[PDB]
Amino acid sequence: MSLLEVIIVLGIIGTIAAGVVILAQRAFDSRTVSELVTNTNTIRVAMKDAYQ
Amino acid sequence: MSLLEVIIVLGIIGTIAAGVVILAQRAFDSRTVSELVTNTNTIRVAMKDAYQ
Repeated sequence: MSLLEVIIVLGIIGTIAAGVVILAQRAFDSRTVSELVTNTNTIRVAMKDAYQ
Repeated sequence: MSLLEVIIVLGIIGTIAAGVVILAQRAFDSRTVSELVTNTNTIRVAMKDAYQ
């Protein structure tokens, strides 16, 4: 209702947004790490079976 | 009309002026108290957010 209340609400919203920033970065890191593990294993198998 | 009448009128005017004195002091007190409540809440929120 009051401007001070909406200021507090906007501060809380900004805090949530910063948390979302951190979480998005961590999710990207996890996805890329899993992809790297899988692709390195695939490359290892392919190299073993390709230059025999 | 007569001088006695204007003396009575001036007395009434002075009484009203004194009442205005009291009311102005009370209005200042109320405004400052509300401002203090609001600003103390703002300071509390600001300290909680700033030094986390």
